Amino acid sequence: IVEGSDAEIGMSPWQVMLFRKSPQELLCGASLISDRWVLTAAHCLLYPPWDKNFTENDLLVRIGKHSRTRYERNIEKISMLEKIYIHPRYNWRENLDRDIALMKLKKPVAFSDYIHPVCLPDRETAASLLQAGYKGRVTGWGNLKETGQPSVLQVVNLPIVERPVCKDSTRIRITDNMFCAGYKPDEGKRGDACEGDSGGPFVMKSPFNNRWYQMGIVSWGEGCDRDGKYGFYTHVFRLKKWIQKVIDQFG
Amino acid sequence: EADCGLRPLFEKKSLEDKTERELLESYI
Amino acid sequence: DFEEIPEEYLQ
Ligand SMILES: COc1ccc(S(=O)(=O)N[C@@H](CC(=O)NCc2ccc(C#N)cc2)C(=O)N2CCC[C@H]2C(=O)NCc2cc(Cl)ccc2CN)cc1Cl
Ligand SMILES: *[C@@H]1O[C@H](CO)[C@@H](O)[C@H](O)[C@H]1NC(C)=O
Ligand code: NA
Ligand code: NA
Repeated sequence: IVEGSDAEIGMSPWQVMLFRKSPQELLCGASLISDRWVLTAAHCLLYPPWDKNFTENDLLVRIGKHSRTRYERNIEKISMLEKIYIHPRYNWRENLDRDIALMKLKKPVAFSDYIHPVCLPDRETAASLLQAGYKGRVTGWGNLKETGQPSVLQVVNLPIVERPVCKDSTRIRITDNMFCAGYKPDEGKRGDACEGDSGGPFVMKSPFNNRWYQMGIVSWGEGCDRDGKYGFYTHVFRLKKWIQKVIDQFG
Repeated sequence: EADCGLRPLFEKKSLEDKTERELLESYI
Repeated sequence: DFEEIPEEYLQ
């Protein structure tokens, strides 16, 4: 996260760290959506241009974390993966269209003060909140700058951007399955996700029921926090039919 | 689940985090 | 660099 701040304890209890077994290292962010299911970006697991194609046994998920590097004894819980599901129409070739994946844990995780699931939006909440100017929150342990790394979880609040502005910021073909967020050059304030924040949640707090909803997944950006560029997020609601199909069929 | 999106250390205790008001204020 | 995690999780 670029130009963010340290998270408060328990501020994002759905935050998950995707952790490589060997060598032991951060792979990505992710989020907890139930006691058995974790949501992330497909490119965290499958990205052929970089020779990335992880299998279940390659990975761990660490839940309830705050420190990036410490083993947080008595607080974090570490889980093995039963199965990975990647969206069948995930477009890693062109533009990361449908950049979404689910991971089923081998065993349910116990909720605590530091571990708790985020809500997924229904159609109405998506329609109400996914509007230009409305702000969401992005969290992660990724790089602090494009070109170092944080001691603890970072947080930044960012406004959703008008679709035509998103489109005009890039040569990449944008789709309805993405939205973009970030400040404009003229707005002064700044901030963005960066490398290592991939797969983490873009969340919004509903003013209707005071619950946090995951509206986006950290997907891509041309660099990090560049003027005139924006961060692009997987549109969780647009892909929810797939999410529900996977959970209903395999869980 | 029934309890999704309500944080034990915040919503469940009626405590606010330091910047959530920024989000609320943007929801015009 | 990361603090080592309990071996039980690597098994
Ligand atoms: C297959 O689809 C893509 C393939 C590449 C790129 S990209 O080159 O623009 N960004 C890529 C890689 C990158 O940043 N190259 C360094 C770079 C520096 C300057 C410019 C300019 N002008 C362009 C690229 C990226 O974000 N990728 C490639 C695969 C994973 C994803 C990623 O890093 N996501 C994390 C992320 C997420 C968000 Cl929301 C914001 C920033 C970032 C970090 N760039 C976008 C798409 Cl949609
Ligand atoms: C990635 O890994 C799987 C299984 O190891 C393999 O079958 C597949 O062909 C690879 N490439 C993909 C899914 O694009
Ligand atoms: Na364009
Ligand atoms: Na920018």
